[PDB]
Amino acid sequence: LRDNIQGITKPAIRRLARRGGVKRISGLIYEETRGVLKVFLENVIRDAVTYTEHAKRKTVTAMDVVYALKRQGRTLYGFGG
Amino acid sequence: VLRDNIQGITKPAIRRLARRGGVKRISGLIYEETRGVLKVFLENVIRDAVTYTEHAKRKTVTAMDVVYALKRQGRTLYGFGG
Amino acid sequence: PLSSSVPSQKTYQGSYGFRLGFLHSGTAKSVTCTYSPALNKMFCQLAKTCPVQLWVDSTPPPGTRVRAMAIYKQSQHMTEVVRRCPHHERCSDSDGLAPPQHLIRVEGNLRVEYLDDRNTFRHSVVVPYEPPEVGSDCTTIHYNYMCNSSCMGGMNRRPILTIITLEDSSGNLLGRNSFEVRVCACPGRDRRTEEENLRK
Amino acid sequence: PLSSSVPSQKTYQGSYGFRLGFLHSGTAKSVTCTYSPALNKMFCQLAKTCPVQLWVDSTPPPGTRVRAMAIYKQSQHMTEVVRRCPHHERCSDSDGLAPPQHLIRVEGNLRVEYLDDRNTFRHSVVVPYEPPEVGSDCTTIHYNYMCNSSCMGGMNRRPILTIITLEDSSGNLLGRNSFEVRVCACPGRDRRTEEENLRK
Amino acid sequence: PLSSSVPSQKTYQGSYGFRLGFLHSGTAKSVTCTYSPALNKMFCQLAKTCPVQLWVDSTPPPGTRVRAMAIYKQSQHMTEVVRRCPHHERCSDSDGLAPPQHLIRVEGNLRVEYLDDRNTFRHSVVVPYEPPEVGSDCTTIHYNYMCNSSCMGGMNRRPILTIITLEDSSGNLLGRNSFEVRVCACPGRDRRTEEENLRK
Amino acid sequence: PLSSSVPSQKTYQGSYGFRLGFLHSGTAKSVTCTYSPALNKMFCQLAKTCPVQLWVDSTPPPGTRVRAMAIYKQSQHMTEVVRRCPHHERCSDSDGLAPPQHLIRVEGNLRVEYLDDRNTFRHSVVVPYEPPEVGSDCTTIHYNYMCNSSCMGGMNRRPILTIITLEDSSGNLLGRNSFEVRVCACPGRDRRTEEENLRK
Amino acid sequence: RAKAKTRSSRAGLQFPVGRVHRLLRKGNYSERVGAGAPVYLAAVLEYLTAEILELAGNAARDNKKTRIIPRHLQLAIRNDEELNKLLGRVTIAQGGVLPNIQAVLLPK
Amino acid sequence: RAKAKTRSSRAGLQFPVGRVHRLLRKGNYSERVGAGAPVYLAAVLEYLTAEILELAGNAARDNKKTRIIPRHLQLAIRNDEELNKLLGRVTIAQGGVLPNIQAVLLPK
Amino acid sequence: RSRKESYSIYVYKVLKQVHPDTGISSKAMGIMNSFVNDIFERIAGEASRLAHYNKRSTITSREIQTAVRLLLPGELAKHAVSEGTKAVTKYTSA
Amino acid sequence: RSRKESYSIYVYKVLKQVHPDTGISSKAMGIMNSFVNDIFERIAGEASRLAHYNKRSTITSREIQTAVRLLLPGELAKHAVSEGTKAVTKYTSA
Amino acid sequence: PHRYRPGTVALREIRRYQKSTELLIRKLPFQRLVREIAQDFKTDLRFQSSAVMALQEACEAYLVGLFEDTNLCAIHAKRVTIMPKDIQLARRIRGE
Amino acid sequence: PHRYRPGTVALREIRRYQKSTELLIRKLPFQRLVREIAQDFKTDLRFQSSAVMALQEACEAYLVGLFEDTNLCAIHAKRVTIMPKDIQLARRIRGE
DNA sequence: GACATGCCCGGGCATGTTTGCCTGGAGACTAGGGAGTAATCCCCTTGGCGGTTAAAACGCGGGGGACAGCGCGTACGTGCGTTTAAGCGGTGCTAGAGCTGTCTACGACCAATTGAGCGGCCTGCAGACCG
DNA sequence: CGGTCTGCAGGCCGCTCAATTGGTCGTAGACAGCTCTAGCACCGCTTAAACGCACGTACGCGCTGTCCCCCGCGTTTTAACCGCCAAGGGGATTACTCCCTAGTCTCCAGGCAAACATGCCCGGGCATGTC
Repeated sequence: LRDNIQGITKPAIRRLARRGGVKRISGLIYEETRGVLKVFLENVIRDAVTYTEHAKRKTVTAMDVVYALKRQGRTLYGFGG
Repeated sequence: VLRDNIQGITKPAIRRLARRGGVKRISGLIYEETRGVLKVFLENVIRDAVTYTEHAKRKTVTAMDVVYALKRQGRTLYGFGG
Repeated sequence: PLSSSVPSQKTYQGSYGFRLGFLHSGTAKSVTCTYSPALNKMFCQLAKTCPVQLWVDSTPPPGTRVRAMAIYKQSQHMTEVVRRCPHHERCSDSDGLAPPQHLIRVEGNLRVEYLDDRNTFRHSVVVPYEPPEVGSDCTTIHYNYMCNSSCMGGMNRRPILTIITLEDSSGNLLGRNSFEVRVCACPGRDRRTEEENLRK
Repeated sequence: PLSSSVPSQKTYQGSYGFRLGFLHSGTAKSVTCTYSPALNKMFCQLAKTCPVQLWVDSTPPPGTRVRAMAIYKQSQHMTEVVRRCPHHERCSDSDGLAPPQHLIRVEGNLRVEYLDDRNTFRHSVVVPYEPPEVGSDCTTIHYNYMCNSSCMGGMNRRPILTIITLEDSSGNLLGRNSFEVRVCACPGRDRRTEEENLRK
Repeated sequence: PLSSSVPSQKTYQGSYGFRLGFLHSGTAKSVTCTYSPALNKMFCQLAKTCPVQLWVDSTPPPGTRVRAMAIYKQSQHMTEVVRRCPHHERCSDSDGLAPPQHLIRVEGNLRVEYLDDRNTFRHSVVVPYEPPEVGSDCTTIHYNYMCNSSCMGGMNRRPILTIITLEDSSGNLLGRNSFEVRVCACPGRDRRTEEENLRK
Repeated sequence: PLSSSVPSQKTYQGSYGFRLGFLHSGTAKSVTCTYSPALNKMFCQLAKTCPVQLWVDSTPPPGTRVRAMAIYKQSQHMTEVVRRCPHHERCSDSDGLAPPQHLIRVEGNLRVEYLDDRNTFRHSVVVPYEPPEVGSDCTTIHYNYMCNSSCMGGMNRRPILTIITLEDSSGNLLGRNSFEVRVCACPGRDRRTEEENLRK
Repeated sequence: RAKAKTRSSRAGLQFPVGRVHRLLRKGNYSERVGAGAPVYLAAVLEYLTAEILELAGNAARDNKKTRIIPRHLQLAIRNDEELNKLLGRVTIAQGGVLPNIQAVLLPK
Repeated sequence: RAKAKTRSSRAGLQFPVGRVHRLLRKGNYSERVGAGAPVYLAAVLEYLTAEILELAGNAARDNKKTRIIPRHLQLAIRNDEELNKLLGRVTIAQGGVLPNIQAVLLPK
Repeated sequence: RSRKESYSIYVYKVLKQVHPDTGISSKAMGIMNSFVNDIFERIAGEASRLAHYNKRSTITSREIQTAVRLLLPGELAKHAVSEGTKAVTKYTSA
Repeated sequence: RSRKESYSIYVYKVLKQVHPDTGISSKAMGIMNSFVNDIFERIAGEASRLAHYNKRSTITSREIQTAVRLLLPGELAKHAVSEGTKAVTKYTSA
Repeated sequence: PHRYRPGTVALREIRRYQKSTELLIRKLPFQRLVREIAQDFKTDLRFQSSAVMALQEACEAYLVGLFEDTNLCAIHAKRVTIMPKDIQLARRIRGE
Repeated sequence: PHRYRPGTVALREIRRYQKSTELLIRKLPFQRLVREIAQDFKTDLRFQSSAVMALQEACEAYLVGLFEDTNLCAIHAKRVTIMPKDIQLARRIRGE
């Protein structure tokens, strides 16, 4: 797979900022946002995979994601806990 | 506050602290805002430390009581034991 | 209504060797009366001629009489009086000798008598006995049955036994026989059906 | 016995648009009651519920009554009074409201009346009329027929017409309708049989 | 209500060799009455004919009578009086001889008597004893059970024993026998089930 | 016994927008009361709590009352008074407020009144109306049904409709709704069965 | 051999005491668990549970809905200051956000 | 019995395997502890210890000291962004701070 | 199914005692289950450390009571302490 | 007096491997003792949860190895893993 | 003609997106992004459907909170338009 | 004569205090402040000297870090003087 | 002979009770932990006096902060056109989840050896005597 | 002044106590293999909402100018902190003895789900009447 980072479209970024109360957006925000999002998402993935590898599975489950998030100060409710 | 205990944190002392943080120039309103922030920090740490001391039923607060109280607020202190 | 008692049905040949015989009629669609030895059963139509043969080893004394009476074959119904159904009891078919409610009649005999027993409430028909004619070993009585076995309020599809008694002047018992009776429409069809089912 | 007259069977909707309706019951072998539009004929079991719907274009006055009567369909028999057969007439099945001899009863209704007509000798059953609730289009009366069409001495396999008449509080004719009736043990089998014979 | 006592169920053949017998009816799903020697149990439908045979080695004196009474089989219910349920007690099904509340009736017999025991509160039915016909070996009484075993407020699904007593003209005990009874909708199915369970 | 009239079952929301509501209970084995919106039908166990909600668009005047009455759903049985069966009528289960014969009771309310209507012979239970408690959109009445739908002599497997009427202090109609009721041992099994048969 | 009393019933609680007794005693929280400890904790959990549900039920009624949904839990937790500390960093599926619009952004 | 030898000597470690084994068996970390477990852990702690001490020794030398003091630990840790991250929430007694000045503050 | 013991029953009963008319969505119930586990782990974890710090082997109501104060804001803490006090007080008294 | 433990001897030995000529002050030694204890607690705590989630009862070198990777930055992790690997490998051969 | 004045649509969008609860990122693209990242560490890794949703909700929550803080930073500079500097400042203050 | 401008020795102070390690607050005032706070929770409590020293170091570290973020916020507003609202912003971003 | 009409047995559904499996509580016995008391003595608190930096105060001057204005661009809004996501469906297999069996491992205990601390003995440094 | 021996301070050798190591025994947790099923992965077709791109206009951001006050640095004055010292007792710590609680093991009752037993209604076949 390639370039799906662009799949986070400019309107999607608008809608997220809108939920955060943002009224007006400069064009460079789109590129900056994608970089930030990627790092956050990657770090969570890496931990969740590390758990999956410890269990010696080949499939990630929601609980791996929950643990991966949790330790970063991100307790998540609704997917089990 | 008793005899002006919070004012015991003097204006020059506040200056010196901000200097380490790279602060070049300071507005006069800063001093009271700093004192408020400092008191909250102390109140929270002291309260938890006392809670540990009471649980042990001791009557003197020891360094370990402080170290634990700090730790759980997301801040770990080295050198005072622990 | 119900009777206070049940007439005996036991076969009793007596001092005269009394026994019953029946004609060798076929099983065609247009037949009015036919008998089955395999079932000891007569199949006949309403109001048609039913020949019953009286056989004996020796001749009973003069004044001997022959009586026919009907009872239900199933033991729980035995105390009910066999009679005509309320329809045939009301209809205008009396011959001038038989009471309207009697199931069994005798035709061709002027010396017939019909009894409604004051103590048992049973109906019966009686005629004098006569010894056989030249060329016969038996005496023939022609009965008529005046309701179908299926008549509701009457026999109500319940099988009946005709009891034939040979009797003296006082009504004491000289001999007794019995046969099952089905009064129907189509005796030939019905006899063949019951006789075919005897192999099933 | 025989009546002095024949009731008129002619359909007459009158001022109130009087009509009859019947339920869309199927033809399962022993369905208690079923109706055939092709024959204008009801098929029903003895003593069972027979729903007949009364339809009107406007509500008749209070004190209006609904009467039911039966006549034979064949013109040779139209003068005979349709009544119960002698068996069902004698049996002890009166509900405390109906006379023993009446063919048609109405169930459920405490205000029913039974008439033996002094002039015509005809039996009939009557109830007060009641209107439906404002969003329902018809009133249902539940009749019972107390003999089978095959009852000997009674209907004797002869078909009958039930005649329904709407009347005022004095008995004057406000409307009239009719339908053929067969009373039998297997209304579904028989309805299919007669609807099949309509092609033969 | 509850009785002051429980009737003895102990078998006692006495001076006359009194025993019971039953007919060899099949286990067709809804046969009206059938008996199981393996269980000593009768299976029958409500109000239907239940033939019970009486066997004796010698004929009891004239004036001897036969009585039937019902008790619950389970020891915890033996003190309750077996009676009809409040529904079948109110129904208008009396034959002109039996009281409304009695569970057991005898059909056919005009000389039947019904007793409600002033001391024990137990119901029972009695008839005169009759000897067999000349070539028969036993006498048949036809009982009817007037509630299902399942009747709520009555037997309430609890099994019962019918106790039969041979008695003199004054009620003195000449012999005693008993059998379990189930009054149900499908006596053949139920008998096969209880006989199959005997292998489980 | 029978009734001289039939209560109106027609839905009428009236000036106050009257409607019924029911709890969202499931269909598990251990359910005591459950309601089907697809059938407009309540399934419940005998004598268990059956909550019925009353919903309105505006509040009725003080002195308004709420009445419940049962009728048979089938039109031929509509004139029979729905009552408890003879067994449950005799059993000692009255709460000190409800007569022994009434099918429907209200629990928890001291202002309850039970009516045996002198002119129609109908049973009904009545309580005062109250507006919802603070924080609620509806008012809940707790009913109990005191016989199973299958009780012989009583409902006898016939479906019933409970009619609920909002009425003034004189008894004049303000609003009306109805729902079908089945009283049974396993409400969840039965509800799922009828909801599955809705696709057949 | 007297007839038993379930331990939650004996305390007056809804939460099942016997479960907590097992749970505290595993996951290696301690070497030993004292008999009053599970009782105390069950009550605490029960209290906090009730407070959330109470607030969420009000939040559901404000939207005139008969059923509590994740959004109602979110509103309860953020409107209550103390819950917004205890659960401050919790993420809730389909929680949404409070309708916070800064005054400087409003039209003028 | 045979001539014994120390577990740390067998592993070539300076840190005491026996102490680590005892510690892992307590703290209520687990019901059971495997033989290689303390061995692996001791090596890790020893490795990280070496990294800090090496950088701190360099820092001490730049200040012409022949002895490590808390200040030299502080500087050494911050000068390696890996350790800075690992210890990103640690306060060092007498650690001081880094001599960082923002360019916008310098005169012109 | 072979899955962990949820708290759904008791959560539902607690709601009924507070808002008797209301119901719960599957996702709301799942959230409450995660919530209970979270608070449980915190208290049990801190109570563990209290015993460890004090070299003592047994968790008692006190370790929980202390942990409750450390974890909960003061307002919630006092109410929770009152309830925990009563439950234990009653249980030992009865 | 009662008995106590610290890592001071081993810290001192390690320092002489990287800087044979350099001493360490007790204030610095205090920091190092706190550092060792902190890292120890983290690894032991995380390894405990790994066993817990996978329902094992026994901590092995694998749980420690995985915990190390979750705790340490990547560069330090690679070297730490290599040393732990050798230590266990050699210890097994020894 | 008619056109809405710039910002008047934005305020209505702010209300709508704050009020609703659905996911703002199109699901299939997000799933591809997850895999595009994960592959760099390990090929052939399978994912549970639920796990992907868990990741997405955490991401949207993270970005939404980030934007609110970013918004305050721009407000503090008395701008209304947000700039990359505002994002960087907020993150840096949180030690990211 | 010779003297510097407003805003010169302040910069030399930054260099000096960033370089040293000792406390910048006075000892006895701090002790009283600790006890005067502590007595609110419980009277008559005693303290080890090391306990007070621990509190001082934690407090100085906390404030100094806060001033760094505050300074960045002032730079973001393109000021040089720090304002109370600069502190408030940083604290709020950090979830306080 | 063909068809028309009724009852019994079989099949299916409707309606209620008994049996089986899992979980929680109650009772009894064994070992350690916790609690209480006595004693020892170190550390904390309190108080004193002297020395001196640090803090507090006031003045003067300059830079920074603030407010207002103007210009041009970047963003927002809307229209028309294009693409892919979502929805629903179909097909194939890998891995997850659970069970059963067996072994090697770790826990536990006792015995032995080395390390650390303390006591006693020896060596170096400082002091005294001899050459 | 130079060389040799004795006492005190520091280091070394032996003993005591504790910790670590080695070896033996016991019981189970973990590893391994196997089986069954669910969910995930991959592909297709259709419908429409969302996304892309272009054009027009305006509000915003950016840069500049001008004004005033607040903050910085300096010098002088006052206050409190810091340093070292001394005394008293409370509290913490250590050791010793006694009682209760929790853990572990065995047994009984209750709660929840599935299967069987029994009643009621319709269809098929056989039995019997009509044409």
